[PDB]
Amino acid sequence: QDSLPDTKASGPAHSKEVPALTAVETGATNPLAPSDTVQTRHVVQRRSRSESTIESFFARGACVAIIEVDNEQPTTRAQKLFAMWRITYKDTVQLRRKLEFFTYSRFDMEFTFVVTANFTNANNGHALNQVYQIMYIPPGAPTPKSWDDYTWQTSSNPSIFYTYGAAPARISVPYVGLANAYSHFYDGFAKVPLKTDANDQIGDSLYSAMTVDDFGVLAVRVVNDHNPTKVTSKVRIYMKPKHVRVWCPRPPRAVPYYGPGVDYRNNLDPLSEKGLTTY
Amino acid sequence: QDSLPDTKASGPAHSKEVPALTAVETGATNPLAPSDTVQTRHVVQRRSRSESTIESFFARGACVAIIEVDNEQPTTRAQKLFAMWRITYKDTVQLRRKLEFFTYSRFDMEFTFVVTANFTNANNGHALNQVYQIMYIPPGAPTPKSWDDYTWQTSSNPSIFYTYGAAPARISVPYVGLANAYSHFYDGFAKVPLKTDANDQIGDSLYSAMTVDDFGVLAVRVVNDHNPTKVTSKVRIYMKPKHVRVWCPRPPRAVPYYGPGVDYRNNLDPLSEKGLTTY
Amino acid sequence: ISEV
Amino acid sequence: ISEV
Amino acid sequence: LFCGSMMATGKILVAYAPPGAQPPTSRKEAMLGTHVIWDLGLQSSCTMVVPWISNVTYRQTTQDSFTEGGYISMFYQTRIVVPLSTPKSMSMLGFVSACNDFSVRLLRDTTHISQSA
Amino acid sequence: DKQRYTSYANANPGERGGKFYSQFNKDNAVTSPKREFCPVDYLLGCGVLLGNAFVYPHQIINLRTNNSATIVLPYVNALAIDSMVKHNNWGIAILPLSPLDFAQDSSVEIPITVTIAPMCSEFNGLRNVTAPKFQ
Amino acid sequence: ACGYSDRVLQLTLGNSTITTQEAANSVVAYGRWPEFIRDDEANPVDQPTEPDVATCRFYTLDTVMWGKESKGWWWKLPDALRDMGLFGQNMYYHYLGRSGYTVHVQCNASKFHQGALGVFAIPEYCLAGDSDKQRYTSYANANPGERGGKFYSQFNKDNAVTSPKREFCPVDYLLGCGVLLGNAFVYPHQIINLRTNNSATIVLPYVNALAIDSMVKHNNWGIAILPLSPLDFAQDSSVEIPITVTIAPMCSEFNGLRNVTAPKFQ
Amino acid sequence: ACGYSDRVLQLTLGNSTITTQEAANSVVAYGRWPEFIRDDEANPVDQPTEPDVATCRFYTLDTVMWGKESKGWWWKLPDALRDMGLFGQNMYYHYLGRSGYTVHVQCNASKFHQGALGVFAIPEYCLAGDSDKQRYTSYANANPGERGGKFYSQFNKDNAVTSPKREFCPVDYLLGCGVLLGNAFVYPHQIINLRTNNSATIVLPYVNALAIDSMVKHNNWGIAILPLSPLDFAQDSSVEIPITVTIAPMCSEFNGLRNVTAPKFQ
Amino acid sequence: GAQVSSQKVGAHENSSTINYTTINYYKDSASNAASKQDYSQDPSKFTEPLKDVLIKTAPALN
Amino acid sequence: GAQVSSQKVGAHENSSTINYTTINYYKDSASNAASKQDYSQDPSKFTEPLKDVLIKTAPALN
Ligand SMILES: CCOC(=O)c1ccc(OCCCC2CCN(c3ccc(C)nn3)CC2)cc1
Ligand SMILES: CCOC(=O)c1ccc(OCCCC2CCN(c3ccc(C)nn3)CC2)cc1
Ligand SMILES: *C(=O)CCCCCCCCCCCCC
Ligand SMILES: *C(=O)CCCCCCCCCCCCC
Repeated sequence: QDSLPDTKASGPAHSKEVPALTAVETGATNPLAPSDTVQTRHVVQRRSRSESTIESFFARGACVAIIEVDNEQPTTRAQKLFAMWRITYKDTVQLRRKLEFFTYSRFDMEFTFVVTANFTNANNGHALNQVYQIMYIPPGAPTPKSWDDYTWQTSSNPSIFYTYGAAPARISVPYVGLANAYSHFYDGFAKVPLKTDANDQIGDSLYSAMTVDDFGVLAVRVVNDHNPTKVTSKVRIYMKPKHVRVWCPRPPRAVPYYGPGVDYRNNLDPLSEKGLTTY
Repeated sequence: QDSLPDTKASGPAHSKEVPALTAVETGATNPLAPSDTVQTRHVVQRRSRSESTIESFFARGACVAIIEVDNEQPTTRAQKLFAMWRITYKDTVQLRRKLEFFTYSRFDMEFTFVVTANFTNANNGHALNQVYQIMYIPPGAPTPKSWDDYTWQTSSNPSIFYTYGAAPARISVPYVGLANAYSHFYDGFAKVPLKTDANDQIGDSLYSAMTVDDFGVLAVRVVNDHNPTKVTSKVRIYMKPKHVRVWCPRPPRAVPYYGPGVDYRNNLDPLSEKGLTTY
Repeated sequence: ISEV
Repeated sequence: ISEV
Repeated sequence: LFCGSMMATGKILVAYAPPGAQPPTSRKEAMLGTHVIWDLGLQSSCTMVVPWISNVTYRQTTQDSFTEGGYISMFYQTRIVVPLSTPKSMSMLGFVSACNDFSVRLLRDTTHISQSA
Repeated sequence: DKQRYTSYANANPGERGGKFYSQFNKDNAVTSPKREFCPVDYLLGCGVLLGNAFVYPHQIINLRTNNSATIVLPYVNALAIDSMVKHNNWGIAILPLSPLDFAQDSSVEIPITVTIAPMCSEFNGLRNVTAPKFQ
Repeated sequence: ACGYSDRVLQLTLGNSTITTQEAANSVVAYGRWPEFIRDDEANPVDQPTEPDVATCRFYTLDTVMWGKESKGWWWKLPDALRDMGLFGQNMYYHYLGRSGYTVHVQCNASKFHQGALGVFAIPEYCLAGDSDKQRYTSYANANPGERGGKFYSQFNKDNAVTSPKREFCPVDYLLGCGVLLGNAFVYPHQIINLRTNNSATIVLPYVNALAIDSMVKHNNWGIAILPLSPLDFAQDSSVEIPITVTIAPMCSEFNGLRNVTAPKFQ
Repeated sequence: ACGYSDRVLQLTLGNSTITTQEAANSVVAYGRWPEFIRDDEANPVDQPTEPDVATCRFYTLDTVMWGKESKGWWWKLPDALRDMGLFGQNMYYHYLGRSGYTVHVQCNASKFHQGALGVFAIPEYCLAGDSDKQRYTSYANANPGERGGKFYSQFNKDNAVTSPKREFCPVDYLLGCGVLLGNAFVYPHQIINLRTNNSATIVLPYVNALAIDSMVKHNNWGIAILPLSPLDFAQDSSVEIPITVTIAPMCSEFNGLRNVTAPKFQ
Repeated sequence: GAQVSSQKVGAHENSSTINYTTINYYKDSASNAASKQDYSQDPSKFTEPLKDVLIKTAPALN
Repeated sequence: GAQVSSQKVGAHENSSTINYTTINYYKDSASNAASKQDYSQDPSKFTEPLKDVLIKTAPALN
């Protein structure tokens, strides 16, 4: 059973006990119930808080990134025959805002990949079905310079080979943090400037940032050799935290995000105009 | 349980026991722990070596070969209507380097096949879905001379018939070595030159090589008869050792591989320049 | 089996 | 069955 | 490992400074961190353990100020002393290995090997 | 305009502390940047609404009720121990929920004094002293 | 059993470890190991600070060179350690402080060198001075810190009356204090004889007429190193070998915390 | 008890005895002592020959001199012993043979000399070669016998295409095989550091992917001796001291007897 | 290894306790689904972090 | 033939021992997955291959 407390029948009062008065200066919220200030009937309560549990609140896969990758003839100028994405929940705003009601979190992560493609140009013949390789490159590993260089051999890095038209790809990741919890907020620096430093660039760091590469990158490419005609594809990444625990609640973001930190820039006016004595 | 040993609380010392001094000439590594030379607190250790187990280190499928095969109209000059690959982990460098931390190994092998295709030319109509045949030819068996000759009948050889677009093909192979272990290194010859030999070519052999065909070949072809237009396909082969055991550790390869043996040629300068008293 |  |  | 002659003597201070301050430039500074004073003699070798002192539970294998390990330095505590007819100069060989509490995680590919097109 | 650009020396005022502002003045001088915080009061200096700051451990010093506030802080972090020179664990924010007023005197001023005690303090990784650069 | 020896020791205190392969056993002054103030010998009522590992570790002082004309070196405790990490900080933030010490003196040479150092730990080492003027050695001069002082072969009376040096004039055969050096052996000591040993290790208890006292006003122990037999090598008339003094505070405790004492050493 | 030591050993095998008064204990490769093929690991069905004392005794190879320019020496087993008495005879009369070994390396000097030898026993020591041509080192060149081979400080590619040397080109810091020498310590080893010890003693088990194999076609163990620290003495720039390698076959057994193998070494 | 639990049945058919079955297929717990049987807690650490916690009918200040 | 084993559970949901089930479908063991429950061993045969193994607080050479 998980239903909320029942309302007790409560009658008239004439007493020295005054629940209605209090002192919020204490730092405390007054524990009052309807029966403390009005006459109440007995209600056998059946409602429950099942859907507002931490797990239930986060139990939804959210779009955190759109990676675009092309499959076309390798010419000699900058192309997108492969692409890389730094893993984060911060390139998007919706899941970021939900996760940020809390300071610290701890969870396993579920990644689901939706892959769509289309023809770029009016006509040059067609394309046989494409297989996509999504490789995880953890910090330290060789990153690709080329869509078919040796790093794609993926001998120790995890890779997903996805076939177009197949059900959206899905993998699971453990809690992988260097700490006992993920910090949604870090009031500090990765380096301290010392008095004895040569230039004062040595000790400089970004405020709020921890490691430079955080959790690494996802390298995406089309394994197919190029057709005569060009195909453009988008890999959409859905993130779901599962087996979740959260600590130290925080006020929700009230103004538009301006980058990875807590910085704000404009639309600093969240609230509407309304008359003091207007319903 | 698999967690590492706990740190013991250790206090001051003034004694005839000197763990800090030793003699590496013995051939031995000094078994010291932080509590032998500094004052330590008691730490209940929970970390474990689960992911650095032999199985876990190798528990990843690595790219060992890219076979290219065409499907087009049989003309009278050298074409690729079928292709053959000698099975080895040495045409690639990543898994080779990992396997070579050890002298001898023993394992079952998992083969996963990723097949991709495309249109070669701008336009001649299109192609109906292709079925690929991957035939294993163990040493001794008749090899194909033609993409549709009698050897492809495969009555006793194992073959995989793969349909384009289907999930990547996967088979498993037992430990198949002539010895009790696979030799990652063989300091010897397959033939000895004798004093009584006619020419001195009779007794000549490649250094480090054992049998001529090692483990045979994979013959790959498109079973479809040719479309009016040409389709080019690549079969990518991923190798994973499983149920693995390894013997006699070796120093990792420090310079680029130059063929199947231990030979080196250039980039013999692995190490960076750094000052002796520079952090 | 394990029935909760 | 065989529960380890 | 001291690889000098048997007639050679000396005392060496070897040290480890946990991260956060100026990397030691003098023995005066190095003295204050974790250290061992090695006295050369019949036991040819000396071992300094660098104890796991970290803020994070796991450090990174790449370079990163946030998960940095600190500094190792060596100094003469007295000096190398030899007699006459003896080499005044000699080699010291160094060795490293993990204590039994060492572990690793997140299998990845190495930058220590590659291949061309 | 620059994100996460507040310099270490500016992020750390020591005993002196910092202040809040009623509105966002963007430090314009691009060429020689102040690399300072611009904490706006109704946004708790961090993009959220101040009225919700009450979810954080707090007290109110309402002059008709009390002289003072006493809050006991545990060590809170994603780690058991960390670098104190690189990282602050707790922030103390004092904001006037209701403005100071007295008699009819339009220029009243009363002192706020903050006294703090470290508790169950422990330290690891001893070596030479860290001397940060605050200039 | 196994292979242990009088000559081979490891001393570990805090994050610091010392090894010696050529020791001559080790001395514990007056048979007493360092210890904290017992409740029944306590006098200041305020709860003590015991910094433990942060202060009770080996601080190594600046090296001094021993050559053929070297007359001798002296140090005072706690003075030599006033500027040593958190020990010095604790010393100057409190009115009161007690501490014992492990003193480790280091001097190696070769089977062909020659010489013997007399290492003596002296309770209340009151030294003599410069002058016609009695008990006139200035605080700043009485306290050299880490640097230590030296001995002289004879008494040079600082003559300049008008602008006095207010310095000590410690004569070697008189142990710098009007007594004969040959009797200094009644004090806790060791000898570093180069054919026998690299080093001396003396463990000092807190010795005083009081359980605890002011460390900034008063030194408890004096360390005197004098060449009982001069340094010599081969035929080279200008040999020089280093003497290094490493010292560790032990069972340190402090009372009477307030603002920091900043003495004037100029 | 009585007076025994890590440093003083006697090794007796067959009619041969070795004494050493300056050893550094001794190594047993991979913790395994040599042993004969067990019935349940046996593969050739014919009754083995076990020559015992006639073959499992210490054969001493030709002495090599270590001087200031010496880059290093290598040997292969069973190859270094192909011409050693009845061991070599048994090796060449049979298709198959297994054997473990006690390797004893000898190098004494004086308390005033200086230098350190790295002695490494390597399973399957595949060395690198001369050429553009891969895996082309000729059998006769791969097998120097007793003579052994040497290391070089750098890779000299044998250029003469037309009439190739088909020789190894073992570079020292790459352990002659494309890996870094500093890691050779994962292999069973000892160090002869002249201030510590006269010699190294390593006991080798038979290591192979098979219980028994052809000794004429295949070497099981490689012995690599490299100067980790160069030889030095007094001020003499041209010092030279002898290195002597003595090896004993152990638990030797042979299968497949027929007419004698006579390889061509020209 | 089949785990059997009860459903909190909302709209009931015209037909009592209904069950659902679960089996974990993978070795790594991260691979697992979410159980969604979650335990609730007191708001006290946020709503009343007082050193002396007081009963609502008495004066908050006294 | 169902084999039931325990998961080493890292991040725990707000809900104890969790299990996973395994069944081999094929006759050939080579066809099987990797169990990944692996036993560890002593480094001794590599770190200390000495004939006379000595205790760390005693002299290595004596
Ligand atoms: C502040 C930024 O975002 C986060 O803090 C945050 C965001 C995501 C997160 O999830 C874990 C990130 C690392 C994962 C990312 C995805 N991984 C993989 C691994 C293999 C494949 C094929 N695909 N994905 C493996 C590691 C953990 C924390
Ligand atoms: C030095 C070279 O590489 C190796 O030593 C090494 C490399 C691979 C290896 O795996 C076993 C090789 C033989 C296998 C290869 C794949 N096999 C098959 C069999 C049937 C099919 C359809 N596909 N593959 C059957 C036999 C065993 C050893
Ligand atoms: C506990 O689970 C024992 C009962 C097993 C019942 C049949 C399981 C059917 C599914 C097989 C799962 C294999 C998962 C890798
Ligand atoms: C042991 O496995 C007995 C219990 C079997 C439970 C049902 C198995 C369901 C899967 C059938 C597997 C057939 C594999 C060839």
